Amino acid sequence: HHHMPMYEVQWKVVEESNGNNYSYIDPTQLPYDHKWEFPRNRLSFGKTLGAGAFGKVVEATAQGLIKSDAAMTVAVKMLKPSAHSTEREALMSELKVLSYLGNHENIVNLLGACTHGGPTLVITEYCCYGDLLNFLRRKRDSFHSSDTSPASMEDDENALDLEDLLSFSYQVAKGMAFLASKNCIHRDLAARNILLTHGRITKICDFGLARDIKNDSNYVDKGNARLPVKWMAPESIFNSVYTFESDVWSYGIFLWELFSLGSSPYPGMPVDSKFYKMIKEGFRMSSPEHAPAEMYDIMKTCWDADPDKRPTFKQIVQDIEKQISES
Ligand SMILES: FC(F)(F)c1ccc(CNc2ccc(Cc3c[nH]c4ncc(Cl)cc34)cn2)cn1
Repeated sequence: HHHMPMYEVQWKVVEESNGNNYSYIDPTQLPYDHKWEFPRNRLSFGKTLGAGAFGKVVEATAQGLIKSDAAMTVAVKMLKPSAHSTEREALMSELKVLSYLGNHENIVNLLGACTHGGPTLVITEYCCYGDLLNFLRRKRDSFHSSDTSPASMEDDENALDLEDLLSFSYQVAKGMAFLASKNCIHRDLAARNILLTHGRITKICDFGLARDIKNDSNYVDKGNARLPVKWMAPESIFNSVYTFESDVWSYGIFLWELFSLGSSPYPGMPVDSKFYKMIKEGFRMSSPEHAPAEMYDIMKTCWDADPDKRPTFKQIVQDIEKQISES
């Protein structure tokens, strides 16, 4: 019998509880709208896009999904036959939360599902550049400064510049604002959980069971879970408190990764009792090299120990939209 926090960090929808508190919704209670049902036969599977112990995501072709006589590339999340009922429930619950959330430009969107007969298939948008973290890392050496000739890079047209990084930061804040408006808390926001598509649109996601979490050292064995500690707010680490404001903390850590072009957070600071002490005492990362001062300012406010002093995603969107206008 699996403890699911060992295998993924589940997003949560919250509902108003007593007084000013929120409580988690049990996602198995959410409805699955059968308008999403899509014939299993009209799918043709290609390469695997990610896999963990019990789940995988694989690229596929779907016949007639969006237009009656047209095919389109999609990504399909599904479980391996060795999965347990606890994973099969988690995947249906993920489908129910997707059916509840609706559609947004900056999330990986639900396109359809196969829920009768064999395994649950969750059909979502395919993003051809893959995860943003790997993209930033392979694009790292070709990042180009403002007033520099295009002739110095080979693929200057495919290179990375500050305009891209500000754009990615803006689109992720917009996706997170959407999530928060549906009372959704992601709980595992990070560049590894953001995809990049045609036109360089970023889409938030979570590989979840399709990630080999035991071999991703960004997840630390803490209690009986595997937790992305370096991305988490202190209240989540120490009191297991997850709110819209803890997502903002993670967004600040994402910004640091983004403007460091995929560097790993808190270098020279392995997760141990020393790490936890320094975070409590107010240690915070310095500005990434390519981060403009105003983006580093957002980062610092994202990391306020007092959750009420952190920006909301709605405010962050306003801030970054203005920074983009002014340049
Ligand atoms: F809305 C959000 F909160 F952002 C959200 C959306 C979806 C999910 C979980 N659903 C999924 C499903 C598949 C994937 C992986 C994936 C897809 N399209 C892709 N295109 C390319 C590649 Cl290489 C990987 C993928 C990630 N998350 C979690 N959170």
